[PDB]
Amino acid sequence: PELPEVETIRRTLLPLIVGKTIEDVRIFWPNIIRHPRDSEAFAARMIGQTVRGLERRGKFLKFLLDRDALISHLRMEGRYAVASALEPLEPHTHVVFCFTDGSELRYRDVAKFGTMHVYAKEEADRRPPLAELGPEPLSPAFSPAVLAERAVKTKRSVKALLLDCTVVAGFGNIYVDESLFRAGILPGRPAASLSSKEIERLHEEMVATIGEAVMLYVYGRQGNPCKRCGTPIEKTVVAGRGTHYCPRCQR
DNA sequence: TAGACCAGGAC
DNA sequence: CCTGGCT
Ligand SMILES: [Zn+2]
Repeated sequence: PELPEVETIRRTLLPLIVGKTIEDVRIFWPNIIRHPRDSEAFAARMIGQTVRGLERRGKFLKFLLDRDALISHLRMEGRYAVASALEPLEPHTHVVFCFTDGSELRYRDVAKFGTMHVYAKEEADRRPPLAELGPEPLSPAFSPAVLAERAVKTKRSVKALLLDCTVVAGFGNIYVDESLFRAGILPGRPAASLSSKEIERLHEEMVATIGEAVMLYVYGRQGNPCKRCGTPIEKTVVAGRGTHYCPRCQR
């Protein structure tokens, strides 16, 4: 899931678990548990805690309990559902939190790429995987000034800058390409080559793009006509990822 | 800072 | 070979 989807999950999952008390935690693929390393410790510490909240940080979900925070990354295929303890589990269910009311929070992940870290709440933000995460794209903390300051300090591409989680939190490939298109900037441009007016336009489109999705011009459209100028959208490789852009609209 | 690395299986 | 985030 991308940031906007994770936010949707955060928003809808919360009412379904808030105020529920954990009675058991069952783990069927321990490698998903990253901290504590020992999955039995992970399971033992959660038992008895009540769910008090659910926040999002980039693409990470942060379940807030009484004493601990559970940091969860879905990666590709991770998904959460709330259902009855009386019904059979669906396939690829790897972690289940059982509540005292007979309902369960189930984690499914065909890829088994997702991760879970538990820490005392007060230290979750200074530990992996949250420790170095950049500001929320939709928050005041992520401003043109902040982007500009990171821009003029690096030699790498503007796309690579935007994909850097330390620069801005959870800005996916899709939204990087779309935002660059809307800002009229080639993904291959050196971040330092961007003008004050460009970084400002980029910031504005970043916020608008992710903001609209939370509440496609180029991504996956290669071969197809640009929606603004009719030029065939191109796809190459930039900073490891597939990169989509209009050779005419973007400079 | 550029890749390499890696979670696990898919075709 | 697909993909976000240690050498
Ligand atoms: Zn165009």
